Amino acid sequence: VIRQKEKDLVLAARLGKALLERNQDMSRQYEQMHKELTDKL
Amino acid sequence: VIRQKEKDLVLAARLGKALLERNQDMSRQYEQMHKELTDKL
Repeated sequence: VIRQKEKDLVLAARLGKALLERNQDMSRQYEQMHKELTDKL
Repeated sequence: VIRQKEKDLVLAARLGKALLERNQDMSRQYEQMHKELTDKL
């Protein structure tokens, strides 16, 4: 059970960290093009 | 040891859920403001 929990925790942590990185990158895209549109306006 | 890993698994699952819903909501907000700013431009 312990090894199964280690595997599942590793998978969940990797998925969550990838979701953090996804949110941060898409927010960076957002801030960049938000600066672009704000500059154009 | 088992309880700590189970807690970490629950935390990772909740983190993934909250970040996936956050991803949907932030994408929605972003799409909305892109359309709005383009209209203003």
